[PDB]
Amino acid sequence: ISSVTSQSVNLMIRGVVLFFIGVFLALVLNLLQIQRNDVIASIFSSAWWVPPCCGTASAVIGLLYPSIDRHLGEPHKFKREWSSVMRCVAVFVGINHASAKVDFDNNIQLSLTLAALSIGLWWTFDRSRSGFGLGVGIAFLATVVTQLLVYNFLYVRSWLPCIFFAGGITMGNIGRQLAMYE
Amino acid sequence: ERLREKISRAFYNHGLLCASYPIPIILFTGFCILACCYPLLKLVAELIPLVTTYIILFAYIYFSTRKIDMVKSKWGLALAAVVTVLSSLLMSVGLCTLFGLTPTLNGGEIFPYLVVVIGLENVLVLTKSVVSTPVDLEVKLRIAQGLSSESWSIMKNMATELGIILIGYFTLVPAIQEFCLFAVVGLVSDFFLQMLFFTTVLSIDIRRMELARLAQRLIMAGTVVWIGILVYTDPAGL
Ligand SMILES: C[C@H](CCCC(C)(C)O)[C@H]1CC[C@H]2[C@@H]3CC=C4C[C@@H](O)CC[C@]4(C)[C@H]3CC[C@]12C
Repeated sequence: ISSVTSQSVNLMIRGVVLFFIGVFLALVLNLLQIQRNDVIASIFSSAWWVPPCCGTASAVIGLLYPSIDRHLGEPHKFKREWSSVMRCVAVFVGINHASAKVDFDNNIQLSLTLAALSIGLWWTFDRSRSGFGLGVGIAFLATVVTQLLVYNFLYVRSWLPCIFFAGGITMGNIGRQLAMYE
Repeated sequence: ERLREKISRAFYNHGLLCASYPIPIILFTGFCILACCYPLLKLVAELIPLVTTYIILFAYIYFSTRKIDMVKSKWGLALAAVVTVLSSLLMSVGLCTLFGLTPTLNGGEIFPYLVVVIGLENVLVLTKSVVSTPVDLEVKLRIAQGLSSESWSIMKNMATELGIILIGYFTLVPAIQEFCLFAVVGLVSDFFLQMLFFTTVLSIDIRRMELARLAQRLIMAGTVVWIGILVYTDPAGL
């Protein structure tokens, strides 16, 4: 039974590490977007909702993409090499950065830019006819669940979705690559 | 159509040129890069993302070089690779100052995103193409064939990046207009200098490998240029 436990717990630790990375990432980007209004304490804001949601969504995304690939058909075979993944993360931060540190005359420019950008990204770091599907699904879902948790016209409705989608793609890539590890 | 063949043919001829004599090409590129830089010298919350970005960068480098390494190639290759991009980047900014530009942004923060965009694959691809070429009956014709074989992919990738960045420039926002310009110019510079310099240093490394010394001069010049670049960056964004 120890050998089967080895595989199961490899999956486990992989999801765990992904979780922690997602925590780190949400922390950082939130720190970024709030720069317009104890530095350690100043960083530790929004203590309740975000760390769990981002981390768990990341870890599930990661766990999920490879397993549906495997239980459906061929794995991926593309630039998906460590280098390209680091590249993806850096671009992800860059794009999340554009969200705040810049001002546009309208919303259409913002939304169109961001959509076309995530599009270019995808075509650049994964050309899967599938990735699109799950990315957009989870974008949809996180957007609507956020729209609901606010029952209790601004960036609130524009960059949330595209960044959700991009984070999904990035996480799924990291997961499929960490699986091709083993 | 047959265009590709023609390209390869002439491109292959250019390879025969690139390695016919290595030195003039170097001196030429060094002189040009310096004469393009000349004008540049005479004319907590906000932290953590920047530094972690620089971290991502360094590790990206270490990775694409560990993967880049191939047999009969020294480590310093990656150093030269670094130098390449850096020098190219500089050639851009200092040349932009020649026509009239408003340097609103801080180079110190941006430099990473530039690096990430132009990337380092467009040289490892050809190193792999050439090293695969046999190690018998040629040291020069070897790179000749290795280059002739990837011309099409090279130019296709370049044209795609051009399309991308042109679309970018077509977004009426100014910051990104400026950035797109910097990137397109760094791109063309990568193209030219990559060929003229990296091709020749690969030729001479393969010569010193088969026959068994330009990586010393390349390394030293690039280290001086990297110190200069670190200096030019540290004083503008602090
Ligand atoms: C990483 C992407 C491009 C690469 C993605 C793709 C798909 C084209 O390869 C670039 C495009 C726009 C860039 C931002 C433009 C302007 C700024 C403002 C500046 O103050 C800080 C950097 C930033 C946010 C750029 C970062 C890199 C971006 C996102």
